[PDB]
Amino acid sequence: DEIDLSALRDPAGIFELVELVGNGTYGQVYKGRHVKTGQLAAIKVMDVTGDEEEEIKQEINMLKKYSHHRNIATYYGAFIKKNPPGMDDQLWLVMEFCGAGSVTDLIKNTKGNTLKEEWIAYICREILRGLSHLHQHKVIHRDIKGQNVLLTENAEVKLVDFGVNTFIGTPYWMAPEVIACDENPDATYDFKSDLWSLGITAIEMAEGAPPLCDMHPMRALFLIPRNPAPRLKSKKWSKKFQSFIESCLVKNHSQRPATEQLMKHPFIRDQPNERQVRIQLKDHIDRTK
Ligand SMILES: O[C@H]1CC[C@@H](Oc2cccc3cnc(Nc4ccc5[nH]cnc5c4)nc23)CC1
Repeated sequence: DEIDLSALRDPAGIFELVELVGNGTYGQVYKGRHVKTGQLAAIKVMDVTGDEEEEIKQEINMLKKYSHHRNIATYYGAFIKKNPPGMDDQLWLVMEFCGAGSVTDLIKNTKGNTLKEEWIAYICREILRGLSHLHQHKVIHRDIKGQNVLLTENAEVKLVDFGVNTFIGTPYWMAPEVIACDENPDATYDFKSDLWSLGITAIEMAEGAPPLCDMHPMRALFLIPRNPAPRLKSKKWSKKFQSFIESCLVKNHSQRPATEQLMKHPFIRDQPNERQVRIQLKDHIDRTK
């Protein structure tokens, strides 16, 4: 938007890098520390170059505008570490540090690598709330999966890496309308594509991995448009959970419920143990030391 990257402070003495946490949407992400308060913060480092400049301006504008929601990891600020001419400046995107890691981590730190329904129901609702916040502002998340859904040390659920030329990513969370082919040459991301990705995530939570994980990515990409919508393997799960999976995973996107419809789904509303589910989560998080 109206952002000037060269009028940004150097992170020197204001923020510093502690340890690496992982990789994100075009950039590395560190556990950072606020120098004069010792408070933790997530820091995404990106190299500022040709193409990427105006793209950087938009994510910053985006994060400033829409991250003040309780299910969106919050933007703290931005800094440029200016490097010699001819070279790429380093941009530090400073954001709220969700110390419990991703849902993917949660899954692995749970024995058998599956979560309770009550747990899954809580997380999906929170994820949806964040999605509803985004969609209202005409923002598509584009990358919903257990890796981008973070938990805080108070078991709050936050979304990261949203709304941001010839590579193909991992297919397993992609919705049929996103996969370009003969029957569908004009493939673009819809708000309802996020809702499909969420459905996959719910299985990711219920099974430790998404549908078609035991398959070559190119073959999975090929099968997703054609195969019937993925279902829960076991029949152990309640009927409301199975219905919610059916609702999320409607192959034809025109026939797929909108964000607000899924919000009203009984598997989302009927959460009497909400307060309880959160405590179970916070304890399980502490337990990890
Ligand atoms: O998971 C992905 C999520 C997207 C990327 O990093 C983030 C991007 C944006 C903001 C973030 C805030 N807090 C954390 N905190 C945090 C702590 C421990 C983790 N272990 C595994 N991911 C962990 C994320 N990460 C963030 C890369 C990691």
